[PDB]
Amino acid sequence: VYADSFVIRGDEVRQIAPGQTGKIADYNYKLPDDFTGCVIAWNSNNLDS
Amino acid sequence: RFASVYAWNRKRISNCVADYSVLYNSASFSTFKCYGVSPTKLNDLCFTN
Repeated sequence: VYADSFVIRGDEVRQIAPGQTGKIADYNYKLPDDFTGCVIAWNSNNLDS
Repeated sequence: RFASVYAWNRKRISNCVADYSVLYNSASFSTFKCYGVSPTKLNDLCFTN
């Protein structure tokens, strides 16, 4: 299990989930189609946005 | 100057070379869900009307 931690902008919250074609993470972080894991998103506005 | 919902202006794009790459590169469009064709492949297909 490889925990990956990082921060993106509020609007997206997509993580290229199945194969998402969004270009925010198309040049930053691509996640494979056969992804047997989990995706969790946390709000950071209160804790040093 | 687009018209009302029930009176959507219809424009027929004919006899020209299309540049969907420019449309994809623009960040103004929040939603770009392409149905029946992949948005990436739009730049190399040929169709009509």
